[PDB]
Amino acid sequence: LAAMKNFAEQYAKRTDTYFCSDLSVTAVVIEGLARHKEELGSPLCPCRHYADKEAEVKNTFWNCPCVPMRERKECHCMLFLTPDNDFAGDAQGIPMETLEEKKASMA
Amino acid sequence: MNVGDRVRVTSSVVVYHHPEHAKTAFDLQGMEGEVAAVLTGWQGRPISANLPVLVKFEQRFKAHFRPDEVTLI
Ligand code: SF4
Repeated sequence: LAAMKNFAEQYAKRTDTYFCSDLSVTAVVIEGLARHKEELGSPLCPCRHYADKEAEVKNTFWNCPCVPMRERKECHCMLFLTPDNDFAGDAQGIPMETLEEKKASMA
Repeated sequence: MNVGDRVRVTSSVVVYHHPEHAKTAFDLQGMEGEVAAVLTGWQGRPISANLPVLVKFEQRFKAHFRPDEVTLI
């Protein structure tokens, strides 16, 4: 979870992209990425439905950062947002506490 | 569509991983390449790539497209 947190923050700065104005959204995706990397070994995008999560991982198209994000700076999850995006805040960092709160409230 | 088919990027597609325009927005529109793959599955297991057409261009550069963004040459 901590490694996924650091990854997002660094990638966001590396690509000149920003986190959602509402960090809870960001938190949910990071927690989901962390979760997928544990169960699958890779950061498979958690904001999608797959028929074969294991195959997806082997193909790598959707392993974060996915092909659309690496090539077109397109993140349908709203994890990495371009400056012009309406939902883009000015933050490229997210408190660890925020994530902890998500682990606390899942359901 | 077939692997090996030559295609021209007809739609406007802005990318940031081109070897001569790293981290910089570059439109591939007008460029011509060869289809290297059409992502549908891995070892028979269906995948969901939403940019399934993999096109290889010169300069050791490749990029993914939707079937509708390129035209058979
Ligand atoms: S859409 Fe792509 S870049 Fe965004 S969280 Fe999913 S895998 Fe990562």
